[PDB]
Amino acid sequence: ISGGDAIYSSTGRCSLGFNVRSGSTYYFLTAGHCTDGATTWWANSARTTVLGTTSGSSFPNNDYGIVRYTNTTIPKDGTVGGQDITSAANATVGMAVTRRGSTTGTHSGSVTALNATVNYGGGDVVYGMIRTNVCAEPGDSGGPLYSGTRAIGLTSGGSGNCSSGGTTFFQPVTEALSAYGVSVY
Amino acid sequence: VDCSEYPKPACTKEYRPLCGSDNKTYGNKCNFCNAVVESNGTLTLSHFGKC
Repeated sequence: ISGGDAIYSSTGRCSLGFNVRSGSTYYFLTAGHCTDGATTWWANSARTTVLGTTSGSSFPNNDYGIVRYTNTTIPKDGTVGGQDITSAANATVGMAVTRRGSTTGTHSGSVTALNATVNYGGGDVVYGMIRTNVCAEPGDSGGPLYSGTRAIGLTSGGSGNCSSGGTTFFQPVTEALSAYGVSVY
Repeated sequence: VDCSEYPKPACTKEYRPLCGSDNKTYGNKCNFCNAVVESNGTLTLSHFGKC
């Protein structure tokens, strides 16, 4: 399993962000709004292949969560689809980026602003987000935003769609790596 | 599902489908409610889950 692949909770489907590790403990990052209230995660809709259990969740304010792998046999590629990821980096305005998600697949675009505030309503406000002109659709939440071999962010939300075009906001991955003391590989 | 608080400028992108009266499966409640607003209240909920 790799960045962008589907992940299922008891409530719905999101996308795997990046596979990360600490010492010899493997985890995966995804959106906080997906880990919120989720305990167990599966690799399929049939819930027959277990992935692991939620170890942390930060949403709203931020939008990241982490799941500890409990499945011993499943491959945990340090890639996004086939694309190798070797480091994490800070987003900059004008940066060319790529997103991969379980519903829409791979779409590209540019970072158009930083430190954006996104109000999802009902008090769910997230801050410090990366704004881009990349589309995203339901199911894409938590998927990776990368640039070349660099991990940049995790899909949080936005508006529009891939047919007409849209705006998507991402949580900077560096903040998540730091919070959990993990790193990409 | 109550769309009275919409529209909203942005939606999170988790997948929990709803079936609209237009036979389109909407990816989540936020996407569905924004479309209801966009239709000026003409779109309604058919059932929960995929169409």
